[PDB]
Amino acid sequence: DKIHHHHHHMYRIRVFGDPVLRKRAKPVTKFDENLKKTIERMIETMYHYDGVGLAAPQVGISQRFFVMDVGNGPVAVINPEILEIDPETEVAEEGCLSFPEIFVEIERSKRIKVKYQNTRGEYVEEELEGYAARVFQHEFDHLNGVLIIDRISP
Repeated sequence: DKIHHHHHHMYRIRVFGDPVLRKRAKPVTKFDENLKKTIERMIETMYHYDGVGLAAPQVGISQRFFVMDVGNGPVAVINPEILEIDPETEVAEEGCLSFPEIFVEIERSKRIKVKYQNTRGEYVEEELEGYAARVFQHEFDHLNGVLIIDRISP
């Protein structure tokens, strides 16, 4: 291609094939200004690519955090844990900024109980369902090196 737009400040999104997407992310331990700035860049990047979720590995950082926006504004999730998963599930089509133009159908629990920290290290615990629950699981999967293609529904 003969013309290009160089982006700065926001992150470059890693594409399937980059092994950082398969490496199990490590937990965040430092809750400082840098983590905050990173979260801001994560949100900038997510919105810029029109995504609803973006996990650290997708920007080359194998740490356990991601951001997401399921319609209520951006939520920063650090060191998440999925405490409970409803046995009831639902299948829907899911894409991924790291897989340009690939969409597959994936079964996800309808409701989950999660626990995570905010940028100040404080814990938050909450119940999520429907779309919110789906996006959370999808982004959570990234932290364990799991991608949508590992979950195609039969």
